[PDB]
Amino acid sequence: TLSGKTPLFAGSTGGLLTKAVEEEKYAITWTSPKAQVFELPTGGAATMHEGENLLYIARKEYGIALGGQLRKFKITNYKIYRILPSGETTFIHPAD
Amino acid sequence: PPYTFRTGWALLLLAVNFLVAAYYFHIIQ
Amino acid sequence: SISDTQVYIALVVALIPGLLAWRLATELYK
Amino acid sequence: ATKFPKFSQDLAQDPTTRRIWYAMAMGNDFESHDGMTEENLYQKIFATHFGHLAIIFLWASSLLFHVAWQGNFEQWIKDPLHVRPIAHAIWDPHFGKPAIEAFTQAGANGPVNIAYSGVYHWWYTIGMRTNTELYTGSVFLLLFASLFLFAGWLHLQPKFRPSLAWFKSAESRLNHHLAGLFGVSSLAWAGHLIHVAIPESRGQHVGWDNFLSTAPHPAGLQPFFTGNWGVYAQNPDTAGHIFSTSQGAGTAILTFLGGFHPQTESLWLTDMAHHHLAIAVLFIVAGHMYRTNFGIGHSIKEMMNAKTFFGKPVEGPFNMPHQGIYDTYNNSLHFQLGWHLACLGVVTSWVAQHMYSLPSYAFIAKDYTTQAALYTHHQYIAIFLMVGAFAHGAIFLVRDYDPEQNKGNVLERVLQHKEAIISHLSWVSLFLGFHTLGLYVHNDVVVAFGTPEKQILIEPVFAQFIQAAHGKVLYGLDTLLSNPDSVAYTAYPNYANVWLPGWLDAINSGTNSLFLTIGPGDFLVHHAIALGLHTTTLILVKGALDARGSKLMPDKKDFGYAFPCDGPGRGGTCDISAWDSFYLSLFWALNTVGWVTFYWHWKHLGIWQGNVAQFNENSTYLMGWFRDYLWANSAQLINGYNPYGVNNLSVWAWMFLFGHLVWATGFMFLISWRGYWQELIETLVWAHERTPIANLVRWKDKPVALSIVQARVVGLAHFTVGYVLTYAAFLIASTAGKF
Amino acid sequence: VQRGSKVRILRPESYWFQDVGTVASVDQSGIKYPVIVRFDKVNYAGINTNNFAVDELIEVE
Amino acid sequence: LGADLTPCAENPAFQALAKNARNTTADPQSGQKRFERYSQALCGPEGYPHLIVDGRLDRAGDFLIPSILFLYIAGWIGWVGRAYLQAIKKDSDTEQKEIQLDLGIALPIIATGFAWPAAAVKELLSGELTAKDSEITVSPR
Amino acid sequence: SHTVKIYDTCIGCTQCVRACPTDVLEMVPWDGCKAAQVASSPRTEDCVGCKRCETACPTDFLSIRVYLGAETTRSMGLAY
Amino acid sequence: WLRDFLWAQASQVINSYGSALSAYGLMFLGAHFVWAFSLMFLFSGRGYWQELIESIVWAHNKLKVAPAIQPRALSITQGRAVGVAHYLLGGIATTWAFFHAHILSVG
Amino acid sequence: ASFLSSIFVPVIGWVVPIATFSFLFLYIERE
Ligand code: CLA
Ligand code: CLA
Ligand code: CLA
Ligand code: CLA
Ligand code: CLA
Ligand SMILES: CC1=C(C/C=C(\C)CCC[C@H](C)CCC[C@H](C)CCCC(C)C)C(=O)c2ccccc2C1=O
Ligand SMILES: CC1=C(C/C=C(\C)CCC[C@H](C)CCC[C@H](C)CCCC(C)C)C(=O)c2ccccc2C1=O
Ligand code: SF4
Ligand code: SF4
Repeated sequence: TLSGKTPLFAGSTGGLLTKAVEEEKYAITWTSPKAQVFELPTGGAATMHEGENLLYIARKEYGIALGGQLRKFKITNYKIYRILPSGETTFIHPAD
Repeated sequence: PPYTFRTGWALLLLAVNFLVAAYYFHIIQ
Repeated sequence: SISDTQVYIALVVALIPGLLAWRLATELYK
Repeated sequence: ATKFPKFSQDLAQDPTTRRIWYAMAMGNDFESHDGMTEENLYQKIFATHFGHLAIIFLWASSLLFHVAWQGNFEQWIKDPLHVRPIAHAIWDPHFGKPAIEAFTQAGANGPVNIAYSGVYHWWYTIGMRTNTELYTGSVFLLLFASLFLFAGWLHLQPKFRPSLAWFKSAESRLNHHLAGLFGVSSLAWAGHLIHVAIPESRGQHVGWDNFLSTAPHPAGLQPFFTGNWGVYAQNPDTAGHIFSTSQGAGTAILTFLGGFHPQTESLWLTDMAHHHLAIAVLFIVAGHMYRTNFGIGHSIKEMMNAKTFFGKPVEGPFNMPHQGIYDTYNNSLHFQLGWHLACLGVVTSWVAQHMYSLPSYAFIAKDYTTQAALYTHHQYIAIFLMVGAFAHGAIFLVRDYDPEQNKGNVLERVLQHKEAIISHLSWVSLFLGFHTLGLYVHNDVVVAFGTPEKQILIEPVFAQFIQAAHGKVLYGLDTLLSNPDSVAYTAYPNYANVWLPGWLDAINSGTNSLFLTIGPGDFLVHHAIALGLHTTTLILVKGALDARGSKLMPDKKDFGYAFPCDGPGRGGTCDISAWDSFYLSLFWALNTVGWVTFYWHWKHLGIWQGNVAQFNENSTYLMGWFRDYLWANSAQLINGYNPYGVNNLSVWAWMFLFGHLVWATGFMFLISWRGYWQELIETLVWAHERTPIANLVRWKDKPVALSIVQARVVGLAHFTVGYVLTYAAFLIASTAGKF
Repeated sequence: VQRGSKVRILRPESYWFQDVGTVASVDQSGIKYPVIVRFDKVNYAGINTNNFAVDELIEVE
Repeated sequence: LGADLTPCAENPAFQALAKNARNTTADPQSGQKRFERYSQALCGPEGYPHLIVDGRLDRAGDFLIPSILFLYIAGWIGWVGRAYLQAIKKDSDTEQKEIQLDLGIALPIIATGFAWPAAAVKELLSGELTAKDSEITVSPR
Repeated sequence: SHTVKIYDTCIGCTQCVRACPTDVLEMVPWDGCKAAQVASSPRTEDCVGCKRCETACPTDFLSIRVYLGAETTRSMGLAY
Repeated sequence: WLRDFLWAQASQVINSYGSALSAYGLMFLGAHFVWAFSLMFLFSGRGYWQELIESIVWAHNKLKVAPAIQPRALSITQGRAVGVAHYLLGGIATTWAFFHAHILSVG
Repeated sequence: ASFLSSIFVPVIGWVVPIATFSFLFLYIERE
């Protein structure tokens, strides 16, 4: 499974769409040193937890654009999965 | 080289340019 | 102008290329 | 994952709406279809060419049928100089009662459209007199177009389907098409004039019933075989010949007067009969030149690959390497298509240049709006045929061109010095533009300051000469057929200038468009035309020659003909492809033909109204173009509908505004580009999945914005349609409202 | 060649085709294009150095 | 003659424009002295001088005289600008001297080049005017 | 998807791998160049045609090239 | 709006030659020019014009007038900025010269 | 027989595009 905490924001209109039910859906996990404010690629500001986090994103482009934003927080542990609607979770980032 | 075949036809065409001007300058009638 | 009869001959004769245009445009593929 | 489009699996696996649009612009592109082989290509193009050929005869039959059934052709015979022709009739339910009364015109029962295409003048010239011949020729073209629709179906069936070597037999097309398609058809039309049209020109009916009984000449084909051909040029139609009557008639069928008929102000029908007869002999002789299966004639592949001029070794014909050009023309279809559009594009404008000055149709020089439309029509047709010549010539260099087969020849040597071609083309475009715009603005400031004598006015003394070297006394140059002591005037050994007494009567009258009087206003516009031809050629040649790569982007051949860019890298590459140099040129090509048709139209509005002094004073500075032509002539047009009522110009007043709107719409696709619009559609995709009742329905194809190459097509389409419809509503109604 | 030798370029896809360069360093084993040539004018990318093969160059000094 | 060109001194249309002269400069007779010099030109039916770019030596003041006067100047604009770009190529900066003019080098180039027809033939006949085509960058064909 | 061709002229600069935002590119060891690694594109079904990878490559002319091909959902950049 | 405003009120701006409103006649035409000139920057792209300069730098390389500062086409953002500055200049100056010559005559 | 305009023009105005578009929409959206 994935088993991560969800960051603190009041919901967006970006979020996830019908593709997350139909074609595929991605998800990025990172283990944070502390709680602080970062940005969502969906739009707006949020607040990460301490320890393992989780953000269900729409495309793979979002998680690597987010992972560059996490690199200036000394967070180089982010791992994107590919969650198919049949339940098939595929580890895609990194390659190993 | 002295380009004989190029300058041979350029001087032929320029002789046509000068012949029509002779009609326009009334040199030949 | 031309008579009212002659217009209907022109319409019936025009079905002959109208049939053949449908045969050519479907022999050239879908 | 659909099965549309059939011709592409890469497009049919597209979830977006890009699948729909790229089916349309790749459908007739037969060369990029899936699995298309070489011999299957030619066999499909050949049967498609029967499809476009049969559209033309079905088109030309509706011109005959809608005139025979809804026009006033038989009422137009009685007086062609005042009876105003009729194209078709209007059935528009949306009309109001003052807009049925305004279009009930030309002596008709219902609303009719006044024909401004001049097809009554062409049918009246070639012998047709009543509404039954128009209907008979209409029904014949229904059968003659179905004879080609069946022929294209027949030549797709497997043992009736031609092989590959039949298409690449180029010496046998040139013998059959020159002798038969060009020569016999010119011979047949000379048979139509002599048997039918010239006797119909003399009040003597010759139809299908009595053409086998009646002879065109009372001599009757006995002076043909005996060699006494001068009997055919006996007593012609005199100078008092009233057309289609027996007054002042003649018996001659092949005559060589030259000049114009004195009433209709058209060419003599006996001159056209000896013309198309002489053209026919020159082409049947020309069609017996090339080598076919009869072991005789010239061979083009041996004419290209020849290296020896009478023992002297050379590089080829004219000592120029033309080897491999036979395998370059004939193997490629874009080299052929790019070539023949240049050939057809030259002659199309050449048609238009010789039909206002040399009218060949009865009473067409006095029906003004039909003559102003036929010039501007075949000029814009000649524009696209020349832009597509360079366009399909540049598809050749990307796709079909092979430098190894074409190594060392003349087409390879152009690609070496291509930076010298584009530089000297860039020079003349700037050398003309810096000094032609400079002299209009010089004349604009000088007239504005109230001292108009300081204008820089140049007489066109090099085209003054040619009109006087063709026989115009009006300038007093006194040379070369205007000098009556000249060797060219007298034809000194033989004295056989038969055409010349009739030519000098036509050119020395001020009542026709034959070699119009030119002045300093005509100097600046021909150099403005030369600005437009060398600049449109600059864009097209540079896109043709740089189509295979250059410094900013090598290997452009790997990306095909139409690709958007190569990114923002290297400073950016927006509009870099060879398609994009097609694209920029059609703004210039529409521009230049604006200049050649604003200048055509306003010189003739002085001739048709008797005011030649308005053009010659005011066409030297750019306010007189703007005021006395654009501003002053659009007063009849724009008052087509006002709060007082309507008249018959209200379509052209509506189409004029319609053209200004399609033109302005096309700017939206060109100033604004794609990435603004994909970020706008992604908010409409959001607010459709959230609306509670309207999300019962949902798209099958995901909505995406138009691609980069696509809205340069769609942007140029709204631009070009609006450019055409605006001027075509101004050309007609400013002329058909003044006469 | 050697550090300071003016060479010329024959690679057609290169920007400095038929232009005069200056060899900055030559490597020993790998890459197949082991010659660093410090050019004097810049390409569209803004750089002025590139790697070239041994047989690619024409020495002019 | 010419043609459609009577002389301006014979035209009643030109003399009608003579009676309503507008003064160019604050000179009160600048409208009048303008037309005594335009009397030798060829005014057509309108009363405006039409120039003759033919090469006729009685109409040499139209285009023959200003063409010689122009081509001496505009070639000298480009000859000086050519000789300065040859000079600053052999310097240390070579791009400072392009936007920020080396005035101590530029002014000897400007004052020298007035005999450029005596100059520009000497580079031509010695072949120093042009460059070898094996030394200029070209596009891939 | 698109097509990412990597020629043998690059130097292992790792500027193209650190610029492709869908992480198509990765470095594999290769005894040719001085840095002893070449860029490789094993995941070209994720490439969105961005041409950030062509912008960041030093070598003249470019060792990496993106050929724009058939456009599926992952290469159109559609969140829907 | 076309008949009674743009066509009918422009009869004082284009008929103003030989009078004191001559400059508004010249700025009316001169601003129609600069407006139309701006479309060369808006419609076309940068990558065409960089290719064209490469064929003009060649003829400048041949006669040894090669500039040390290399010519480049205007950038993608600048070609948009030039095309909107020349657009707004010629479109407003048309109206500037149209409002004046109409209202300095009927007022 | 000018009444044929009342029966060909509404068919080409209304019936011909409705029959064409409803064929093409079901043909392009056909797996
Ligand atoms: C004598 C025999 C003969 C004849 C009559 C033709 C005739 C034709 N062939 Mg052809 N062909 C022949 C033998 C012949 N071929 C042989 C032996 C081969 C094999 C080696 C071929 C191989 C071949 C191919 C592969 C193709 C043709 C095509 C064509 C058509 C040309 C297009 C067209 O209609 O233009 C008509 C042109 C004219 C009538 C002359 C126009 C002259 C200029 C342009 C205008 C002059 C008109 C003048 C100004 C006045 C006009 C004014 C008036 C309209 C008001 C035409 C029907 C093409 C086609 O469309 O297929 C159907 C095609 O693709 N042919
Ligand atoms: C007889 C001449 C001829 C022939 C056989 C061809 C044939 C071809 N051309 Mg070519 N071309 C021609 C003339 C010709 N062209 C001319 C005259 C030009 C200059 C304008 C061009 C410019 C040109 C370009 C630039 C390209 C081609 C391409 C092609 C190929 C595919 C065509 C295609 O995809 O159609 C698809 C058809 C369309 C998309 C039609 C859309 C445009 C229509 C006409 C707009 C009409 C507007 C509207 C209906 C007006 C309504 C008015 C109302 C509002 C009042 C095909 C080999 C393309 C290719 O890739 O070659 C392999 C290509 O890139 N041609
Ligand atoms: C009186 C007003 C006037 C004005 C304002 C201009 C303005 C201009 N002219 Mg023009 N010209 C005029 C009168 C005028 N001309 C007359 C009366 C003639 C007839 C002799 C010419 C002939 C002429 C030519 C032949 C050329 C110009 C060019 C130019 C432009 C650049 C000139 C320059 O010095 O660039 C600075 C100079 C250089 C960068 C290099 C020198 C190039 C010069 C102009 C050519 C001389 C070389 C050689 C001796 C002659 C070449 C052969 C020639 C006979 C074909 C500029 C817009 C040039 C142009 O259009 O370029 C696009 C150009 O080539 N003009
Ligand atoms: C040193 C000055 C100089 C010289 C000698 C030349 C010479 C040449 N140019 Mg070039 N050019 C120059 C500057 C120069 N150029 C500049 C600054 C530009 C940018 C505006 C251009 C833009 C240009 C184009 C677009 C074209 C040429 C072309 C040409 C050739 C034909 C002449 C012509 O058309 O003039 C063209 C002249 C102009 C377009 C305007 C002239 C530029 C200014 C007014 C003159 C420069 C004077 C200089 C700044 C003075 C510096 C003095 C120094 C001591 C500080 C010829 C090789 C043409 C060609 O390739 O033909 C084969 C061509 O198409 N050039
Ligand atoms: C392409 C040629 C063409 C065109 C554009 C027109 C145009 C017109 N016709 Mg006409 N017509 C033509 C040929 C043509 N006709 C022929 C050959 C006949 C004889 C059968 C007729 C018989 C006819 C009648 C009896 C009537 C019209 C009417 C009309 C008008 C309204 C449109 C309509 O209802 O169509 C009517 C269409 C038909 C009756 C059948 C069409 C016949 C042609 C051959 C089909 C052509 C299809 C075309 C080639 C397909 C390509 C599509 C293209 C977009 C790719 C309009 C002026 C009506 C009218 O005048 O209203 C005031 C009317 O009552 N037409
Ligand atoms: C308006 C616009 C859009 C959005 C427009 C879209 C997506 C289409 C708008 C038109 C809709 C689809 C209706 C089409 C109706 C047409 C008037 C006629 C259609 C009939 C033909 C297709 C036969 C872009 O995506 C775009 C992209 C790049 C450059 C410029 C533009 C651009 O200008
Ligand atoms: C013309 C044009 C160019 C080329 C235009 C350039 C390079 C600007 C050159 C114009 C100025 C006037 C040249 C000035 C050169 C010298 C600095 C001036 C010499 C004279 C001095 C006395 C000032 C582009 O690069 C471009 C890019 C993208 C979209 C549209 C376009 C576009 O329209
Ligand atoms: S392709 Fe470019 S980024 Fe990748 S290794 Fe080669 S030079 Fe470096
Ligand atoms: S397509 Fe280009 S920008 Fe996008 S990931 Fe691949 S290499 Fe990087």
